[PDB]
Amino acid sequence: TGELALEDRASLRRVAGLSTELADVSEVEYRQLRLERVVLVGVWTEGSAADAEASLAELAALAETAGSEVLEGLIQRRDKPDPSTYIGSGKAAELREVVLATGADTVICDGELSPAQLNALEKAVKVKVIDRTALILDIFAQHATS
RNA sequence: AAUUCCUUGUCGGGUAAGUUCCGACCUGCACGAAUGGCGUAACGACUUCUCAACUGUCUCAACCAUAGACUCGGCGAAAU
Repeated sequence: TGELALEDRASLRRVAGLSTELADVSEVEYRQLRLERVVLVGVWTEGSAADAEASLAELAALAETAGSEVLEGLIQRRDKPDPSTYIGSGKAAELREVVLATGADTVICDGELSPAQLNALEKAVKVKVIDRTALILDIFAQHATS
């Protein structure tokens, strides 16, 4: 009753991190510039906020090296990520309008999700959901020569 | 709660290699139903599995008798 997610302020968290990056001019190449703007999301259960920020920084570096460009650092906490959605219940509708201030329909989740989670969180925001392992595989696919 | 989708390998028993299975651990909207879900002795030419004994089922076949097949006489078809 009045809890929605049945938790503390971990229920709803628009942390926004530290604004991982906010891209600008001097990288405008062709109509197809680096417009793959990505919003990161994660969950912080076992550890400290400093190491969670470090993990988000690592994910941001990975997404930046793999083309694309990060512009958000949300951290929403839940002891056990909803094995139905990765970030939460009301966050499903919340992200839909959160991504409207940004406008690139790409969300990257810091962790290995399962197909139910992928499709649920996708349909909840109408954007493309990308795993950390998927991003690493993309980096290898791009750098592989032999 | 007496809830098994619980192949979320969540380990062992069973054998040389193991299926049906039995047990603690992972299993939160999941849950199914408010009168439909759980237990149940006895019973069943119902479905699945493990043993003791037994065997030509098999490794791998061999011999004997009878009814046809085959030879002689008689009557004498059929689908196409």
